[PDB]
Amino acid sequence: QRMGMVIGIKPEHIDEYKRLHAAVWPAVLARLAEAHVRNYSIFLREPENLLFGYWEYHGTDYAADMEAIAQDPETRRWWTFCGPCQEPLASRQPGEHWAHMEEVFHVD
Amino acid sequence: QRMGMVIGIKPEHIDEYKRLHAAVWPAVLARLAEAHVRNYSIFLREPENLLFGYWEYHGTDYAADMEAIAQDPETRRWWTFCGPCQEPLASRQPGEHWAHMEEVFHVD
Ligand SMILES: C[C@@H]1O[C@@H](O)[C@@H](O)[C@H](O)[C@@H]1O
Ligand SMILES: C[C@@H]1O[C@@H](O)[C@@H](O)[C@H](O)[C@@H]1O
Repeated sequence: QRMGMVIGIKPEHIDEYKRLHAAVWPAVLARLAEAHVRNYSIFLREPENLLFGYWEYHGTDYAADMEAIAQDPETRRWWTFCGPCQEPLASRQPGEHWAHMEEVFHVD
Repeated sequence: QRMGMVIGIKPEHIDEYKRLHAAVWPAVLARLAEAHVRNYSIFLREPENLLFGYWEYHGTDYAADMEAIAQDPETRRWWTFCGPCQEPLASRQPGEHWAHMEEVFHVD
């Protein structure tokens, strides 16, 4: 199961966001691996100031594993650093931070 | 070597683009596999009307393998169908159709 997601970034915080992601906290990464998230990349587009996340989810209840992460206190502290850098899409659903995208094509 | 890329889509052509990609021409996929492109997905975001492509490139000279594809006669015919659906970013470099993104994070 593949997922693509999208969020805005504030241009004045792009360097800070890159610095943070050069050394993502081990507790954050372990909590992501425990929720069955693998092969996870984030891409940046300037000048449109968009972040594209891609990951492969090997779990069996996505909505639960995501709420697991959402309450990990170390991940919530990490989000106090990343969040201010980001600009959630005005068009997202209630409850979304990153906005989900629809897969329209895959080839192995 | 992971790569992320982005292009616009015209909302009036979204259904046609999805239909085309439900059965991508076998010659197009063969030329992509022979250029060492693997694990290739395309995601769509409405309402921002953005397409996000992700692939993993196991080749040795990216700029050459991309040029090989760009001259394949069957791929150029295929692009006469996809292209009219797309809206290349006004901000892209000369020579780009899809605009490349910068990887800022990966975890396995
Ligand atoms: C490791 C990643 O770091 C930031 O980019 C967050 O927005 C993501 O939710 C994730 O925690
Ligand atoms: C298979 C893919 O199909 C369309 O989306 C094109 O824009 C891509 O370049 C690629 O050929």
